[PDB]
Amino acid sequence: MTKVFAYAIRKDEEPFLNEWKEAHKDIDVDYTDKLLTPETAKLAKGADGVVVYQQLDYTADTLQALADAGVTKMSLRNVGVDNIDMDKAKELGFQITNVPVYSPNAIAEHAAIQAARVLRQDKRMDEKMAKRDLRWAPTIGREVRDQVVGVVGTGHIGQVFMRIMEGFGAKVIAYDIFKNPELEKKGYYVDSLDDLYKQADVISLHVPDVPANVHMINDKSIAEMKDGVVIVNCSRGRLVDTDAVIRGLDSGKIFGFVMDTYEDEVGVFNKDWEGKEFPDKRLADLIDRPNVLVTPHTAFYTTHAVRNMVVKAFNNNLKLINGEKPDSPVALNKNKF
Amino acid sequence: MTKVFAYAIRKDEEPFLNEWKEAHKDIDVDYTDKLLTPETAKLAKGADGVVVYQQLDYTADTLQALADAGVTKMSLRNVGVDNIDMDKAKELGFQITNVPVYSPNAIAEHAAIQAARVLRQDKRMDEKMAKRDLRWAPTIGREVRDQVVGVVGTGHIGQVFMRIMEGFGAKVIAYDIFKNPELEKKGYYVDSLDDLYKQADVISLHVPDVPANVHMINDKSIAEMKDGVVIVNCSRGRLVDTDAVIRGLDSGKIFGFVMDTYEDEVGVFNKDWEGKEFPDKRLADLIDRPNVLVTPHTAFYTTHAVRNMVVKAFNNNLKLINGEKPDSPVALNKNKF
Ligand SMILES: NC(=O)C1=CN([C@@H]2O[C@H](COP(=O)(O)OP(=O)(O)OC[C@H]3O[C@@H](n4cnc5c(N)ncnc54)[C@H](O)[C@@H]3O)[C@@H](O)[C@H]2O)C=C(NC(=O)C(=O)O)C1
Ligand SMILES: NC(=O)C1=CN([C@@H]2O[C@H](COP(=O)(O)OP(=O)(O)OC[C@H]3O[C@H](n4cnc5c(N)ncnc54)[C@H](O)[C@@H]3O)[C@@H](O)[C@H]2O)C=CC1
Repeated sequence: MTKVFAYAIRKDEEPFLNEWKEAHKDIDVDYTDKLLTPETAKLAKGADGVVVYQQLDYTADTLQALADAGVTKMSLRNVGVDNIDMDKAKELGFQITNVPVYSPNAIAEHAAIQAARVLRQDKRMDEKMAKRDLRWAPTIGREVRDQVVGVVGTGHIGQVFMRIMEGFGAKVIAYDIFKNPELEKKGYYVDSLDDLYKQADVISLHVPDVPANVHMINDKSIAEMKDGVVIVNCSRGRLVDTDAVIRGLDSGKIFGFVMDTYEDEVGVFNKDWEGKEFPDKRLADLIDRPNVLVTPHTAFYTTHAVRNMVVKAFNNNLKLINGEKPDSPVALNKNKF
Repeated sequence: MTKVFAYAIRKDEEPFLNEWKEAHKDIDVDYTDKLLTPETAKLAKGADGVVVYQQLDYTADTLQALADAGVTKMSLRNVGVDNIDMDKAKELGFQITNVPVYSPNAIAEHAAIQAARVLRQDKRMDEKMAKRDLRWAPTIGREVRDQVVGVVGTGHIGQVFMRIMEGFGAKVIAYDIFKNPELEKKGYYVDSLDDLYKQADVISLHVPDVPANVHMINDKSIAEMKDGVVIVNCSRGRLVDTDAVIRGLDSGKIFGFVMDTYEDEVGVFNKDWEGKEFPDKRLADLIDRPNVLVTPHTAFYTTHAVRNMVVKAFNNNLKLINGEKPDSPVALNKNKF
């Protein structure tokens, strides 16, 4: 007998929780559907720690709303932490953990395919089909195996991204602040961005949303690019100046674009605006461009990650519930960029 | 000087004719829009050679019609020679050159992308955005990296598709008449096909439309098949049993199917049916299935292919005009079948 209560368990999470309960024989495990609400906090009744994925706020309030229920043991299924009352959280001694890495693959994967679909002209081709225009001319596609893919950033994610395109048999060029002694041995690294910006056919960003990096793709970076470049930003939105790429698209400079992350994303993304008055037009003019692919921050959303998501969580909590050293305690002091 | 006259030149070919002429400085080159017919055959007047692609037969007469303008050196820009009058050709002793391979990469590339796509459920997402549902759950993607991919057929193309998938990091299984001694050593082969149809998640057909293979995927092949399988045919169509597949898609045994080839395709594909009555109803039901990906025999339509088509074509022909041993002499093998 042990109790962990889960908050915000999606259907897609259901089965992972099973395998982990399926195996974790001795613990008592129960979830529910409503996000952890000051009001819901209460169901967490006499269960040791709580596993809950949420972008909605765990106000200083839902903390006691949950505190009093009998738990100081709470761990997120997600990467995030800035949505909790961290100050009242300690005022309270509240123990949280984070699950910081679910498959870097799904993101690396997700950009390759979006990238590759824009080079092929797959959406123009798919539009003709829907309309029942079954001929292939002149919607010709460019081959992956024939471009020069430049990667901006060389961490877990981006390396994958590297090997994938390598597999297509393309020429990968790379960029980073920290020239990973290893990759640079094979010559991947260029001296500077202004170099990769004019010999890269495809550009995939894989670098944190830094004060420095904020709007690296804009009227100036772009005018240095080749003609008919392809731009991919499956990382942090602010790296790009939307009105800028828009412009590049407008003249024929940028050949296509891939956006699974937008700057004015928050609030707009992930909300069903169907049947509503569509709230943000350029995003809406972008979504429909035939040589653009928008996606709502889906780069991460995959069977393998989610499994990570859930699980790296039931564990970390089991370690909390039980009193043992967990993985990435909630303080994750300067681990993050 | 010299003169080469070309026929049936697509706009997309246009652009490569020049990088060629742009090279071959001492030769005059000139082309036509419409195909060659006794009617036209005059047009290549004085042109030492004629380059040309078409499906209309180079009927019995079309030849002299050509002959009289003064030319007998003609080289096709595409693979097939079963639409040429071999005997007259020979009674005429005309000299011809086909162009046999136009980027095999193009086809293994297009198949690998389409699969990844279905694997990830992109269509369903994109259908979502269009209606404007900017939320992700439950359109969870499966990672190519996590799958077992079975390559049926191991030549130029299947080989290339093999490499890419390992770029993704999937477990690749193959199967083949002639177990290439090299891959076989690395233990990729499986002894039989029923081996394949049961450990394999994605299956990619890359083998010939042989009286033997003519319906390998039918209601029996499938049932061996794994739940959540993903079938991918980008080669000959007769290999799949469309009704088999829909039943499997309908039941749910099939996760996704991807088609660039269709058996009841001659006549429908390559036709603009927009605003006319659509000729084939499963074909369409399929075109629109949330999880099918139909494309009209387009796996080869790439900048690289169409480039060799021309280039390889003009080349070999110049070896004709010049009088050299060129690539791909089509020998009058009476039986065009
Ligand atoms: N979809 C399109 O746009 C077009 C597709 N194609 C098709 O592409 C495939 C690819 O061919 P490839 O892999 O090069 O074939 P092979 O070298 O012949 O095969 C490699 C090995 O296959 C073995 N093999 C032969 N027969 C069998 C059987 N029955 N079972 C197992 N293994 C077998 C062989 O021994 C080799 O070791 C191709 O098949 C083709 O149809 C072509 C394009 N033009 C078309 O539109 C078209 O003609 O349909 C376009
Ligand atoms: N779109 C989505 O769904 C999500 C996107 N992301 C994004 O995915 C990317 C991949 O992540 P990681 O590999 O963990 O990142 P990372 O920061 O480790 O990327 C690789 C390298 O970039 C660094 N870096 C920081 N600032 C830089 C600068 N100005 N120039 C060059 N290099 C710089 C590092 O020092 C590091 O080794 C992130 O950068 C992030 O913004 C992360 C989660 C979800």
